[PDB]
Amino acid sequence: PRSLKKGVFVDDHLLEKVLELNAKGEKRLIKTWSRRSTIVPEMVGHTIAVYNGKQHVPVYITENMVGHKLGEFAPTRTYRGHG
Amino acid sequence: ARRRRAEVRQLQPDLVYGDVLVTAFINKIMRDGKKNLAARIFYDACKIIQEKTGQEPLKVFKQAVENVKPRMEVRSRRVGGANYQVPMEVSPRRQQSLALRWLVQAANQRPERRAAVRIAHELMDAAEGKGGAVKKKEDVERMAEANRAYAHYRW
Amino acid sequence: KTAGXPHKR
Amino acid sequence: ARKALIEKAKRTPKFKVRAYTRCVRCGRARSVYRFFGLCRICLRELAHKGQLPGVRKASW
Amino acid sequence: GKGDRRTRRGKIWRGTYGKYRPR
Amino acid sequence: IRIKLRGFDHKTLDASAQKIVEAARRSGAQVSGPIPLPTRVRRFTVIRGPFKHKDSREHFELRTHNRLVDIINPNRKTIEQLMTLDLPTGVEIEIKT
Amino acid sequence: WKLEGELRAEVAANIKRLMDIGCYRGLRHRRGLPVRGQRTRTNARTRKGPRKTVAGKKKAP
Amino acid sequence: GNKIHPIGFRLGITRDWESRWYAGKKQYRHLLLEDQRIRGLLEKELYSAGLARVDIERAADNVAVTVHVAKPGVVIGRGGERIRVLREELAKLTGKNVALNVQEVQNPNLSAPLVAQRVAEQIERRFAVRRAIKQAVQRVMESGAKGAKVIVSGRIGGAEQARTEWAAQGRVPLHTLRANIDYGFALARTTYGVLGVKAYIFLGEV
Amino acid sequence: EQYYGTGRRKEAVARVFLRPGNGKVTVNGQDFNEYFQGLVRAVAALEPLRAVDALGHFDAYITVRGGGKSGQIDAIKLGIARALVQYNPDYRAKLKPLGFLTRDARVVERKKYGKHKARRAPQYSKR
RNA sequence: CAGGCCUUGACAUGCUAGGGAACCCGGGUGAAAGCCUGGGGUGCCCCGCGAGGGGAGCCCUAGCACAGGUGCUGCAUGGCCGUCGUCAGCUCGUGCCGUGAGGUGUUGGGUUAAGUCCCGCAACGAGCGCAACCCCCGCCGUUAGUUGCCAGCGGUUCGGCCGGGCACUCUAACGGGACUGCCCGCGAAAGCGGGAGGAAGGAGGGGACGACGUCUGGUCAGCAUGGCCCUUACGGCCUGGGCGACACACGUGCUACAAUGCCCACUACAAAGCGAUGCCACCCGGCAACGGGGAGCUAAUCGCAAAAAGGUGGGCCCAGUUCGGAUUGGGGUCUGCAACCCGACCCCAUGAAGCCGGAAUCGCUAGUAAUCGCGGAUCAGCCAUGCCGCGGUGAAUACG
Ligand SMILES: [Mg+2]
Ligand SMILES: [Mg+2]
Ligand SMILES: [Mg+2]
Ligand SMILES: [Mg+2]
Ligand SMILES: [Mg+2]
Ligand SMILES: [Mg+2]
Ligand SMILES: [Mg+2]
Ligand SMILES: [Mg+2]
Ligand SMILES: [Mg+2]
Ligand SMILES: [Mg+2]
Ligand SMILES: [Mg+2]
Ligand SMILES: [Mg+2]
Ligand SMILES: [Mg+2]
Ligand SMILES: [Mg+2]
Ligand SMILES: [Mg+2]
Ligand SMILES: [Mg+2]
Ligand SMILES: [Mg+2]
Ligand SMILES: [Mg+2]
Ligand SMILES: [Mg+2]
Ligand SMILES: [Mg+2]
Ligand SMILES: [Mg+2]
Ligand SMILES: [Mg+2]
Ligand SMILES: [Mg+2]
Ligand SMILES: [Mg+2]
Ligand SMILES: [Mg+2]
Ligand SMILES: [Mg+2]
Ligand SMILES: [Mg+2]
Ligand SMILES: [Mg+2]
Ligand SMILES: [Mg+2]
Ligand SMILES: [Mg+2]
Ligand SMILES: [Mg+2]
Ligand SMILES: [Mg+2]
Ligand SMILES: [Mg+2]
Ligand SMILES: [Mg+2]
Ligand SMILES: [Mg+2]
Ligand SMILES: [Mg+2]
Ligand SMILES: [Mg+2]
Ligand SMILES: [Mg+2]
Ligand SMILES: [Mg+2]
Ligand SMILES: [Mg+2]
Ligand SMILES: [Mg+2]
Ligand SMILES: [Mg+2]
Ligand SMILES: [Mg+2]
Ligand SMILES: [Mg+2]
Ligand SMILES: [Mg+2]
Ligand SMILES: [Mg+2]
Ligand SMILES: [Mg+2]
Ligand SMILES: [Mg+2]
Ligand SMILES: [Mg+2]
Ligand SMILES: [Mg+2]
Ligand SMILES: [Mg+2]
Ligand SMILES: [Mg+2]
Ligand SMILES: [Mg+2]
Ligand SMILES: [Mg+2]
Ligand SMILES: [Mg+2]
Ligand SMILES: [Mg+2]
Ligand SMILES: [Zn+2]
Repeated sequence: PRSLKKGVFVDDHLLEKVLELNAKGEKRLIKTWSRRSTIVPEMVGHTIAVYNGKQHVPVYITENMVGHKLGEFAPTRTYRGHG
Repeated sequence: ARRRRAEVRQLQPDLVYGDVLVTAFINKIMRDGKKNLAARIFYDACKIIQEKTGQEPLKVFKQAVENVKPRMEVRSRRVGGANYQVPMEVSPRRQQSLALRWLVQAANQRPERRAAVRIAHELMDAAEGKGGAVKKKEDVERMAEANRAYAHYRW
Repeated sequence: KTAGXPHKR
Repeated sequence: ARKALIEKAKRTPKFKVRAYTRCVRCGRARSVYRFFGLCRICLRELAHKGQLPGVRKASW
Repeated sequence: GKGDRRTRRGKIWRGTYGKYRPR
Repeated sequence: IRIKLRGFDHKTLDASAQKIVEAARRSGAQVSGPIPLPTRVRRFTVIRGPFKHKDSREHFELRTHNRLVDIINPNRKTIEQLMTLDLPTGVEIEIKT
Repeated sequence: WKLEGELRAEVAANIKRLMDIGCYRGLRHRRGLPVRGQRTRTNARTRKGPRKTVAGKKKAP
Repeated sequence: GNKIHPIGFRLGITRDWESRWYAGKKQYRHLLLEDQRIRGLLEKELYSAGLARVDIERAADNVAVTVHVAKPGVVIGRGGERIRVLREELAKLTGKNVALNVQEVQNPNLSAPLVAQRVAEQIERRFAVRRAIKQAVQRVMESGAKGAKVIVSGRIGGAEQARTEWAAQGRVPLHTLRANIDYGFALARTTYGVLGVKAYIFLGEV
Repeated sequence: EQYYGTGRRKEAVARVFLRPGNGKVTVNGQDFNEYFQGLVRAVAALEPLRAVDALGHFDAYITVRGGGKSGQIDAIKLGIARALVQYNPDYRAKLKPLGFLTRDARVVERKKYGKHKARRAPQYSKR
């Protein structure tokens, strides 16, 4: 994974929206195309609409999913099996 | 091999006994170009074969080769679309080759853990007329004796 | 015969 | 998607990763030699033509 | 064998170094 | 007076090596003969066809030959004469001390 | 170190929470599919299991 | 679909490069692009003068550009007017010392790129392709050459079925290295598409 | 004071200096049996003198570089066999009949495009 | 593919028109693109003390002409490639035969790798092919002696290190060399067998080289190009997704199933290449990936670099193992704006199938196969076990 000598990477333009919410008394639906953003404790409690190539997928953020990335919870392929 | 028949490669005689037949036998031991390892296996067994059964190593080797040379074998011929088992006399070139080949293979079928011991015991058992390589020779000689009815198809 | 644009296939 | 893509390649990109080689002559994005700035096809055409200094068919 | 990164032969095979093939 | 010259065509390279070595053999003193350095070869292997046919190739090499000549005792008569010398375009020269 | 059954507990516990949150890895532990980004068009037989052959597409006589 | 290019086969032996200079891996591409960019402009303009070759030589911030040609007229111009008007535009892209020269072509009918261009031009005018070929070969042999062969390939006469037709005289040994064989290609555009003309002129063995 | 031969075989080049002595050989600044320790084929480089009985009459100062320890051996075998005929031209006969005077041109064949090696081909399968 | 945008357009020439811009830094919104915007302020030549007004690189916007399309047709094409096939062939000119298609030559005997030559003949010649000229390898010479070499003297921190030298090894240019030229025998000859000499012998080994043509073979997606189609869209920019999906089936491969093996430590011998936002010695932190220092080299100099198999010593003892290294948990490193999808690498743990493979099927005739490692192109990194090269060790077999 990313070198921790670098930062825990967030596109800033999303972290911007998160912090203004905490100040103003959230919630609000958050539409982002930044799957590459890392989930961060300031996101706990919200729901974020993560784009998967076709749709913005809501993702309620919980404590146990804090260390992961945003795209992990907006799956990108529909499959539902064969036969 | 349509045009001319091939020439038989002459081998550099070995740096111990000065014997081509020894060099040929080591080449049948060799796998993946490791002639060093190969020659090392063959000589270590010569030690073993002088310890056990105090005969001369080179003398045991050659006699084991003699006891494994087959004098007759079956081949295939035509006469129509038929596939006969024809008994043929084995050429000296081929007697040596089959004898050497069956020895390594019989040796490696043995149950002794390390390679030189398998070759030591097989060369010992062969020089006394036992061993898988001798059982393979007699087996070949039998199949040419049975199909002696079709011997009149030989060339 | 060969997908490419509209024709797709 | 060709001429707009052969032009976008010359442009300076928002990041130094999005820069990719591109045949100066025909525009191939693939099999592009840094040395000649050509692609494997144009390289062959100019070599047979003698318009590449010193280059020649190798044989050994 | 060559497929096991955790041995010298593996490090040689992938052309890498580590505790199991250092410099 | 350390003079190294390079080129793709060696016939033009060895020619200009013989010229300069004889420029100091006229005025000057000791020449260190035109010693050939190992040729550095950059090869190019290409799929001979414009499409699909991978098992048919064509090889091209680009040879950069290297020659070295050393003038022992300069004598600025030589350092002058060298300025006037017919150096073909296929050759590029470099001089150090 | 934690060993034997105690270790297998945390390995289980991590896989389970990967499935609970519903991340992309947890989806692949659900379906027993390769998790570290491998091909599934072929191979994957260690993770997917023995082959389950199916009838295929046919030609014309 | 098999034969190798006759020039590139003989480079360094019977044929020499059309760009003679050295460079290093730092600016080789930049200079070679300049040659091509320069040679692009020349073949575009000097076509009407029958451009048979462009030689390039280099030292540093200067360039040769020796243009061989059948008619030096359209090159030089009035007292050296076009030769200036182009040399001006020339270094306007080179930014260097561009010293254009003009060499005359001894026999134009002994030059392969010219024979191909005369046939390519003749068939754009809707001339009898089969005849234009035999004549061209006939001219090259009348010009003393030891052999000639000419290939036109495509929709001859505008037929729907494409075709290849050729003629030859004397001898043209493409497998022979010591045989000086000038090769040249010209492409003829028509109402119905592209034809392709290959000219082979066998000068002699050296 | 010396007798020299140049022995080459397969990218390996040998410089053999035969000086009269006890039969003591060194190769690249160390002893023969130190530089060929464990290579049964080693005893083959000193085979030419066996044909002229010069076994312990010559010491040898030998250097070799390039190739591999067995290709270096065959170079030595040619090198000393090249120095002996310089020392004694009469050594021509009995050496040439034993083939010690020649170098084999047998070198590695180049890999070719469309193969795995020089001749090993990629596996064929119609359909 | 989805969604947010652009409409003379990302790009070419040409025409006007308004602004009258040149260029470089900002701002708001937005995922970005985009849309909206603000500052630093035009050289030609000029009427110039005047206010300055125009003309023009080039820009911006408006409007045309046109651009753009990896949309279709490889059954309209060029070019290039595959293929039969490195197979010995395919032809032409005149003459002769035949009403004619066509035949003859090119068939026949002998010979050869070869329509390669010899002999014969209503044929006599000639062309494309074959061979040869070209390149690498094998021996020898010559010319060269640094960054390469060290034979012999002299020093020698003991390293070709300094003196000295180019002998040698080498490196790289030019030559020599093989011609069935000589002997024996067969033969009508060409040739064939054998022998001598020679580094090399019957084309020395490998390469480059591919006849008229065939497959209406491949490629309109490298490029070119006729024709057809799209024109606020089948064109253009962007963010994200997909190209990496997975009940399955096939090809080409890597690693293995072990003791001629696996592991650890020590110790040897290559070749070809590559290397100034490059290779990076050496030193320190770290198990390590790597990080930080930090020389040298535009490189026969300095670096990649350790070659590996091998040699020596030591361990494992026939086990699904000290065989095998898949899968998975956790912890890190590096590139990159960014490694969720979907990177490589390191460390701890995990330690699957697999006991040599059914019907069937592939490669290779010698420095080959097998095996062992090394480099390069592409390239930020890399899914390379692929490709093109390089050497190390080095077989078996051909009756037919
Ligand atoms: Mg588009
Ligand atoms: Mg285009
Ligand atoms: Mg890139
Ligand atoms: Mg590229
Ligand atoms: Mg293991
Ligand atoms: Mg490396
Ligand atoms: Mg392939
Ligand atoms: Mg080919
Ligand atoms: Mg992954
Ligand atoms: Mg991965
Ligand atoms: Mg993977
Ligand atoms: Mg996948
Ligand atoms: Mg029309
Ligand atoms: Mg060499
Ligand atoms: Mg090899
Ligand atoms: Mg390999
Ligand atoms: Mg076609
Ligand atoms: Mg075509
Ligand atoms: Mg059609
Ligand atoms: Mg042939
Ligand atoms: Mg045929
Ligand atoms: Mg036929
Ligand atoms: Mg006639
Ligand atoms: Mg008649
Ligand atoms: Mg009649
Ligand atoms: Mg006829
Ligand atoms: Mg005849
Ligand atoms: Mg015929
Ligand atoms: Mg005929
Ligand atoms: Mg006939
Ligand atoms: Mg002929
Ligand atoms: Mg010399
Ligand atoms: Mg040829
Ligand atoms: Mg078709
Ligand atoms: Mg098709
Ligand atoms: Mg088209
Ligand atoms: Mg196109
Ligand atoms: Mg993607
Ligand atoms: Mg793909
Ligand atoms: Mg593979
Ligand atoms: Mg397989
Ligand atoms: Mg590289
Ligand atoms: Mg070892
Ligand atoms: Mg187990
Ligand atoms: Mg099992
Ligand atoms: Mg184990
Ligand atoms: Mg993990
Ligand atoms: Mg990824
Ligand atoms: Mg077992
Ligand atoms: Mg098997
Ligand atoms: Mg095995
Ligand atoms: Mg063969
Ligand atoms: Mg192995
Ligand atoms: Mg990379
Ligand atoms: Mg790379
Ligand atoms: Mg590699
Ligand atoms: Zn190109």
